[PDB]
Amino acid sequence: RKKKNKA
Amino acid sequence: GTVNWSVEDIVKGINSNNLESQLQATQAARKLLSREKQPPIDNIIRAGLIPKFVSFLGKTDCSPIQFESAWALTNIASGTSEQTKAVVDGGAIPAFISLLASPHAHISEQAVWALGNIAGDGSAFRDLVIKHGAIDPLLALLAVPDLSTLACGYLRNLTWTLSNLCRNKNPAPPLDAVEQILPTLVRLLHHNDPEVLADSCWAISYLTDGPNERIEMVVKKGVVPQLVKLLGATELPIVTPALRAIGNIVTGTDEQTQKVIDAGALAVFPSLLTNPKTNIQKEATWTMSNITAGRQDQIQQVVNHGLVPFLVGVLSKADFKTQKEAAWAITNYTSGGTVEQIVYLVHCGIIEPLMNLLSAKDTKIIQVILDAISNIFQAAEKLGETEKLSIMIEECGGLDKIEALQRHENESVYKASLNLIEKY
Repeated sequence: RKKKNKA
Repeated sequence: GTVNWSVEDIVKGINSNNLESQLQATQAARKLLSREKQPPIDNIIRAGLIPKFVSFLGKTDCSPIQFESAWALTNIASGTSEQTKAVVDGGAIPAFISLLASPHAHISEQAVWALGNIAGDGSAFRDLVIKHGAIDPLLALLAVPDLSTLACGYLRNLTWTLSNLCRNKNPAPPLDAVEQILPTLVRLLHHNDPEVLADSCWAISYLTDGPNERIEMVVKKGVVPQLVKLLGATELPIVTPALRAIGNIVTGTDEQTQKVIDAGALAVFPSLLTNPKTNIQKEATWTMSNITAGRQDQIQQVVNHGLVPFLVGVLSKADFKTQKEAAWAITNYTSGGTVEQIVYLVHCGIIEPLMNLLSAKDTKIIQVILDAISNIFQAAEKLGETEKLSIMIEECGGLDKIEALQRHENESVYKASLNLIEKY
């Protein structure tokens, strides 16, 4: 939601 | 090649001063940090690697290490508040802002993403990102004649990061930052990509979640009709933030609510008030409750759009939170409405579901329903039709529940119930 991991 | 390195080997590579060795180890760290099962963020932090990644951000002469360290730091900053803080403490913010203008699109996209994570931590880091001057280069990335020429992932990431700059309260974002961002937001709200639309509506919903002056900043840009259009969309990730924005807007003045009505919003509510997703129904009913707290002409437009039977329906059968919002809508209606409007509400069948809700274990909804019924009784007094209403209440089992509410824990509940049976 607020933060996004880049996989 | 660079797959499943140990943190020890990564440290050994980064602490050589062979630039290629450092790049290899940095990519190994990036791959470690981009695995789905428990990426060892805290191990990377404890090894002291963040200042090295941050310094790699400035190596203009070797674009790959810029990219790999930007990605690694992005994933560290995506974690807990303490992990994001470790990224910020390393001086990452100005270095990422510097990368925003890089000639390599994947590098500047990575910087956009990282700044999105940092700003998304909360108000303090959001405002710190703003103070370091991120807004101008971010918006400059979108200063093109047609947004469709930008890569879709790039545009989505920019929209998401802008929405995070629009997010959070206590305090809300700085007024001048909101003013600077809003025109680009308005343009993104007209783009054709569903994810861009969803994140733009989210940004607008954040900006309208506050006092009437914030709502006014948004409403003056003329976005309400586009919000209504998106309220009619088929994609739930678009309808949800669009509906939240519309509800926020109708928490404002009667004139802002009127702008929502003029744009045609009420014609969407037959669908929204029967929507199979519980949260849509709840938020649509809350929006309706804030519309029925408006003027009598606005209540009348609610009537004309045929929405009172839908309120009766939601009161009769819905998730309990939605039913509470419906009770609020009814009490607002009865407190603000004319006598003929309250008569019409009774003729649509509000009394029996209103009574049935009096057997709930929620004290606030009991108070709300009792206030609504006393308002209805007041209108009936003006018409001299009070005992027809009392017979209607008694034939559906309402008098039993109101009389039982006399022996109730809450003092206000007992007082209102005793008043009702003493008077009628």
